[PDB]
Amino acid sequence: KPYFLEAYRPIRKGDIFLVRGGMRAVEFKVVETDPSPYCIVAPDTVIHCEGEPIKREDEEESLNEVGYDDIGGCRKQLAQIKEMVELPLRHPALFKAIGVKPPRGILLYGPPGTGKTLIARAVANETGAFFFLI
Amino acid sequence: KPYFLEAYRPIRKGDIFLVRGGMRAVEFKVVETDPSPYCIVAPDTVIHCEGEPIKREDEEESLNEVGYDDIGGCRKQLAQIKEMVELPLRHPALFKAIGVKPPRGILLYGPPGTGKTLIARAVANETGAFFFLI
Ligand SMILES: Nc1ncnc2c1ncn2[C@@H]1O[C@H](COP(=O)(O)OP(=O)(O)O)[C@@H](O)[C@H]1O
Ligand SMILES: Nc1ncnc2c1ncn2[C@@H]1O[C@H](COP(=O)(O)OP(=O)(O)O)[C@@H](O)[C@H]1O
Repeated sequence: KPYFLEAYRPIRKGDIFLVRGGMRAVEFKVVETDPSPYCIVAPDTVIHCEGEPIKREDEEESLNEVGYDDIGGCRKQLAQIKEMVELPLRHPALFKAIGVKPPRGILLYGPPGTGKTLIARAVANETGAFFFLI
Repeated sequence: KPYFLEAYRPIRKGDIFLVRGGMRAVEFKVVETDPSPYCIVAPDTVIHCEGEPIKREDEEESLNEVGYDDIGGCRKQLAQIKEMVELPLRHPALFKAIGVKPPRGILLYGPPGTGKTLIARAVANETGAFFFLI
C-alpha cells in the first residue's frame, strides 16, 4: 500500500515490480489482471491479502544477482573493462569477420576488500556469459 | 550446621544449595521436606546423619562448569564478547528475520596463562551452546 500510494503505477500482468522495506527487498509478481493487458493502479481498488510463496520459474535469472548499480567508487575502471570486453561477447562473429587480436588475459591488482570478484561477477551477469570460479 | 546456623535459609524440596569448606565445595540436595512445598530452616530441628552418595541426575549440568563469577580482572573484554555473541547464540531466528552479517570468527591475543580457553568454556556454558575443542 505505501508503494502503490500516490503513484498510479502502470502494471502489466507478469511483471516483477519490486518493493523495499523492513530492510529487505521483496518483489511481487502480479499474476492476474482483471482487465488486460495492463492496468493503472488506483487507490479505489480493493486489495487482496494472500501471501503465498509461489516458487520462481527456472528460466529467469533471479533479481538477487549483482549489477553495475551495486558498485560505487570504481566508475572509471568499470567503464574501461566494459569497453574492453563488450565486443568479444556481444559480437564474436565480428571478431571472426576481422583479423585482430583481442585480449585473452586481464590482471586486477589492489588491496583486499575492494570489490574485484564482485566486479567480475557483475560483468558476467550483465552480459550473459558463463562464469567459472577458481 | 554452621551454614544453616544464624541463617533461616529458605528451602524447597529438590534444591541444590551448595556448601563450601575444607578447601572443597560440596552441594547437598534436599530430597524430602516434611511439610510442603518449601520451608524455613530452624536451629530447633533435630538433624539427620546419613551421608550417602546418591549419583546426580543425567539431565542437569554439573556445577563444575565455569561461569562469569570464576573470572575477574577482564571485565571489559568479557562484556565485549558477551554483547557481541549474545544475539547469534541465543536468538538465531532473528538474524534470519533481518538482513545483516554477524561475525563468524574471533581472535584472542595475549600472553600464555591468562584464561582464554577458560573464557571460551565459560561463555559456552553460560549460553548453552555446544562446545568443541581442538
Ligand atoms: N566498490 C565497492 N562498492 C560497494 N561494495 C564493495 C566495493 N568493494 C567491496 N565491497 C564490499 O566488499 C564485499 C566483497 O568483498 P570482495 O570484493 O570479495 O573482497 P576482495 O576485494 O578480497 O575480493 C561485498 O559485500 C561488498 O559490499
Ligand atoms: N580471572 C583469571 N584470569 C586469568 N587466569 C585465571 C583467572 N582465574 C583463574 N585463572 C587461572 O588460569 C589458569 C588456566 O589458564 P589457561 O587456560 O592455561 O590460559 P591460556 O590457555 O591462555 O594459557 C588456571 O590454572 C587458573 O588458576
